[PDB]
Amino acid sequence: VLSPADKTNVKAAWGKVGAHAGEYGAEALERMFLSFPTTKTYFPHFDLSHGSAQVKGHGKKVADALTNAVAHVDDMPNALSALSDLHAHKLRVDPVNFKLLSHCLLVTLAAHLPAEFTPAVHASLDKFLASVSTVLTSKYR
Amino acid sequence: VLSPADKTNVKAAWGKVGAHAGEYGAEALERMFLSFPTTKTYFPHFDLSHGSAQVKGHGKKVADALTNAVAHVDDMPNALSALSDLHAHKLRVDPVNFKLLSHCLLVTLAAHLPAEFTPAVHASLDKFLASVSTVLTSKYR
Amino acid sequence: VHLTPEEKSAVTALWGKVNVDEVGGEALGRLLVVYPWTQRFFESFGDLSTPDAVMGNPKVKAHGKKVLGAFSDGLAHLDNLKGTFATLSELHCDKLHVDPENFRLLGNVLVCVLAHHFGKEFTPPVQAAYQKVVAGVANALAHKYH
Amino acid sequence: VHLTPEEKSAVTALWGKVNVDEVGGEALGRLLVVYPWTQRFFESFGDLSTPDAVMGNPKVKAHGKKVLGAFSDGLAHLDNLKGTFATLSELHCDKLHVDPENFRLLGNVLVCVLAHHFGKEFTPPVQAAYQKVVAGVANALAHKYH
Ligand code: HEM
Ligand code: HEM
Ligand code: HNI
Ligand code: HNI
Repeated sequence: VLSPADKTNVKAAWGKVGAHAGEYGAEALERMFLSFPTTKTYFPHFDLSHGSAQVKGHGKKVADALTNAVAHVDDMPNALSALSDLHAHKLRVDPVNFKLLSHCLLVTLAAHLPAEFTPAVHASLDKFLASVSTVLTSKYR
Repeated sequence: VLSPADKTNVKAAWGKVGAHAGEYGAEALERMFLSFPTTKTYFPHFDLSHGSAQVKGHGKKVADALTNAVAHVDDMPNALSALSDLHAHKLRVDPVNFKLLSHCLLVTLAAHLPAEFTPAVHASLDKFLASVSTVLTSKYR
Repeated sequence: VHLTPEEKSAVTALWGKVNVDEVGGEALGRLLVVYPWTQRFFESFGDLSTPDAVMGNPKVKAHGKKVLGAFSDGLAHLDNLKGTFATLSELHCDKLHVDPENFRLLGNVLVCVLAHHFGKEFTPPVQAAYQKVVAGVANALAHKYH
Repeated sequence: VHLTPEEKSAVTALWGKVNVDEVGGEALGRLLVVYPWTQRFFESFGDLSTPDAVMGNPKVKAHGKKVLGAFSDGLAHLDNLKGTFATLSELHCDKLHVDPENFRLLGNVLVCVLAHHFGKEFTPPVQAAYQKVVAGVANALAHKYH
């Protein structure tokens, strides 16, 4: 469960990300595809090379979903309901992969938020991404 | 989420186990220690010799907790509240190990329930043990 | 992994009693029922709507037999699983786009199917040896991913 | 596990800029803050009740130096990580009773600390190389468990 401090930390950090959310989303995906090649099995129709327009576009979508989750941090199961349906029933991404994207998102944030990424904020962001991941895999079976 | 069909399958299967639960708990622990030796890092204070009375006693406690969870399958967070506190704040077993014990419990049930361990019941039991694991790790951070 | 002479003996001894056809079909079928997202690779197999439809599906059974047959051949290469499964590793990565996590799921289901069939004969030490094998095969099949 | 010569050179180049003592204390501290159940091994270290209590804990800092010191020495032996870390693997299993999952968590935190420190210099290709390294080190430390 996200604590009051967690939610304060997540909102502050994502607020600092600001207009860069889409950029950071694309970067996190690139980091994931390079660091964890098995995740590429879910994107065989994508151009996954550096500078990919498809990755850039997807990055925006992922970022937008996270921004919405932050806006509805006390009701994420319902805010992310359609997205959870999509992953559970159509895309059918194995649940183990959500930790991989979450880690790459953390690394991206760490690389861009020197002052903001304190150990406490680090902890809160990790919990937040784990919670988003839990919601996105909640309808798999 | 455990479906009404899941709950029916779990209650029926555990009913068949009956008074053998304690025994099966000890067997599942033995299977876990042998198949996944890293789990022994949580029991250096135990006698792990063959037929260990200490392991048998612990298997009984684990089994009893599962029996209680089945009896309260509609409200497992509350039924397992004290146990969740214990694992989160004292024992502090890494969450990855709960999947290992769950698998060994499944294997134990499979070996003792030839008629009952249908694919559907297999699926329901796996969901149930995952749900128990989720509750037991819910207060870790 | 690395099996001891005693574990290698236990593995081979039990495998000599295995109906690969039945166990293969059961294992793949239960994979698709217990972890239904794994059905994503098998749209061409037809009806997978219910557990009974999955378990009785002719293509599921065929394809379970083929998979466990290759698994069986691998048991003659216990000290070089990576070498023997190198070709199939590349195939599953580049041609089939199969997340290697699926290999691990199938391994766990296979252990359940063996326990279900053999009962008390599937002792904790025998299970432990087979856990080493299914882990080794999964790791071998994942090894050439890129 | 293994890296391309381009990746080995990238790892070595970045590490030359790393203050191992400081990064070690930071990594161990963040491990205990982000995954607080890992505090179970360090009851004798005193106050671990708040993030600041953890990060500035003198014993946490001292141990972080020791741990990353051994990590750093191992970077000279990327072709033989299992051999390099064999005695530490045995020690963490037999004497310290440390679940090897902790090594994987530390690796993840270390990658975050490097990203935090180096910023844009910690490029996705450089991260990928270090992911190979921390996975290899965690696997090596896990290898002699029994
Ligand atoms: C925090 C975690 C994640 C979030 C917030 C997220 C969000 C999204 C969103 C918003 C979409 C587009 C939905 C639409 O177009 O209607 C999407 C699609 C998709 N996602 Fe996820 N996702 C996450 C994790 C993952 C992971 C870990 C994988 C695989 C490794 C994955 C694989 C896919 C794929 C394959 C698509 C379809 C892309 C396409 O065909 O264009 N997702 N995701
Ligand atoms: C379904 C999963 C689990 C259940 C139902 C369960 C249940 C229990 C119960 C009932 C107790 C005794 C509580 C008491 O005496 O007050 C206990 C203690 C303990 N559990 Fe868990 N447990 C589970 C998972 C695990 C796992 C996966 C591990 C480690 C691999 C673990 C490690 C321990 C340890 C070390 C103790 C203390 C034993 C002692 O010192 O006597 N548990 N657990
Ligand atoms: C995701 C599910 C999945 C799993 C867990 C899995 C696990 C395994 C394992 C693990 C023991 C082995 C030994 C194995 C071996 C094989 N697989 Ni897998 N495979 C899987 C999905 C496939 C698919 C999909 C095909 C192609 C089937 C087809 O229709 O062509 C396949 C095809 C094969 C073939 C046929 C190759 C050829 O055409 O030459 C072999 C052999 N395999 N597979
Ligand atoms: C979360 C727990 C944990 C982790 C992740 C971890 C990860 C690592 C890694 C990973 C890169 C390395 C190289 C490493 C190296 C070392 N550890 Ni670890 N250790 C851990 C828990 C310990 C503990 C506990 C000790 C004993 C500390 C003490 O109190 O003396 C220890 C002691 C050591 C020592 C000193 C050995 C001795 O006393 O003879 C070295 C060297 N280590 N540790």
